[PDB]
Amino acid sequence: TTHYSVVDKDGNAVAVTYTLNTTFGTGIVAGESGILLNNQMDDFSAKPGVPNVYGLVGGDANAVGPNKRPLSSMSPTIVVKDGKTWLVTGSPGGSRIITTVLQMVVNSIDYGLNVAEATNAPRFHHQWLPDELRVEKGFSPDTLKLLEAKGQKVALKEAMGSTQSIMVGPDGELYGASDPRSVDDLTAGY
Amino acid sequence: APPVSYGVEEDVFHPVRAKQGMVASVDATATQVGVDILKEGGNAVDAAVAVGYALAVTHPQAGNLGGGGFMLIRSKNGNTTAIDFREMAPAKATRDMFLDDQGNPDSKKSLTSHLASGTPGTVAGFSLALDKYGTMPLNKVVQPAFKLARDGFIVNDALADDLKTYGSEVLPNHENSKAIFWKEGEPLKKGDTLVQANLAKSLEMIAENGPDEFYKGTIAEQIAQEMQKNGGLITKEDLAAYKAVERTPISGDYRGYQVYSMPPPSSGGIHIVQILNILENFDMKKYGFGSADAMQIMAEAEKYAYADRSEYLGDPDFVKVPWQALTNKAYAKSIADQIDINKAKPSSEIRPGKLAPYE
Ligand SMILES: *C(=O)CC[C@H](N)C(=O)O
Repeated sequence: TTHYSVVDKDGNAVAVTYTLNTTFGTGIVAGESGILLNNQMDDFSAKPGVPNVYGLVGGDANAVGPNKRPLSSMSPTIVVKDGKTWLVTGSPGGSRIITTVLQMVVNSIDYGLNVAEATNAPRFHHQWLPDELRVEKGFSPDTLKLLEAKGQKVALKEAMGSTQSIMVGPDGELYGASDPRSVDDLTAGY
Repeated sequence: APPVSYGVEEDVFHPVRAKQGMVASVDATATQVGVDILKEGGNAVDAAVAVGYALAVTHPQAGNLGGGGFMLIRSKNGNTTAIDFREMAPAKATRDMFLDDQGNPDSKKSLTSHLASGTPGTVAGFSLALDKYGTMPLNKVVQPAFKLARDGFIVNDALADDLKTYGSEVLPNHENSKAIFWKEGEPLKKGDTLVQANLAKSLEMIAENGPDEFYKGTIAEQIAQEMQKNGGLITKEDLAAYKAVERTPISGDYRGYQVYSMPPPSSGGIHIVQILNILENFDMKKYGFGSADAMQIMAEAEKYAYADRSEYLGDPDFVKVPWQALTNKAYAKSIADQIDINKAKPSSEIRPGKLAPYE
């Protein structure tokens, strides 16, 4: 999955998240078209109670069915402040997309972090099942100790997501930030 | 909520600044393609589509023509809408298609076999958006990607690393894929030039004939044959029947800020709004980033959301999603009241919520 954001001179905004699902999808190119084919079918619940590649589970609602669109977690998002487009964001990450984007919103609104600060800040995540509070490096040992004492099952794992965001000032100035988690990414304007 | 910060000189992390237009993406080349489109007079949608086609060439890991996704569009005038171009399961797909003879899911079938694919929606979605909200013709926004495929580009660290790490597991196992991404028996390395002649032809035909080339033309034929010859399900009928769908965004209000995101078939919008509704009951600013309490509150709130996700979320054209109840502030309040800042509740004690009183 990959996400990108765009804001033009007129103030129009677009947030796009699209994917083949896993990296390179099935790895299958469709004949001589040069087009790689997605493995999005894994987003359906294959059987009630059995997790898919992201540890997500389902039942009837997300069961496989003809012509049905498998449930996604993709969240291209736009936040409005004082009636104007203010934050344009999104990110890849399968089940973690929801929490990654949530943190971008909380970091911006509650913690008053600029878009770059919010982007570079560490992330944590809990998806009910499995029952573990996943964290990236970056949190204080003192803080993790308190969380474990509260009963959280802290698990240090690999970096999560790749936010590509744009914050819009009320005066029209654009502020952007590419995730440090993705080498070779870029946010640029004119 | 406290005052916002767009960034100052004293900060550790500094945002990129621009006065006119801006593009943020996972790939430098694609980002520059988008910026160039804006400079040429295209609007946000024009640039977004151009970036989407460019990534389909420079970021084969996820950028694509053979997958699907979502687009959120907000006009300068406030009009906010969502474009659903999520893949549709083939007409021949069945509930237990991924179960083995013993009735247990086979992840190989749903991840690496020809049965793992849904009918691609990206081309349809981009055209729906470009035609209605863009200003440039498709051939114009496809041209940058076309040239990158035809003339090639230099493989960077990101692509080289992904080809080696993730590509090695699937790409060399298919002749046509290996012929494009592998070289001299190994994945393309940093510094190598990646030319994609077939993809260039596909792009050229789409630019010339429109999205119909993908869903009814030569490309559709190529996909159908790939499936028919290798136990796949996508047929010409599936491709001809695919449609991107414009849907109403899911949204909420968090401390006076309005948040807009994707509605079903995505669960993103609903759960982000639901969780924010829960958090709104706490003074998050007071706890602060990286505090055990803030993390405790959010981790707990997240549990209830994902539990609900497992039961109530699905394609809205097939199942009725109780989105009103899930994004109801009273429901969120009932959840917030269950959160003990000093003691986490095991997931085993958390089940999908009872939405009746909120419907
Ligand atoms: C990449 O983050 C895609 C995750 C999954 N296929 C979905 O949520 O759509």
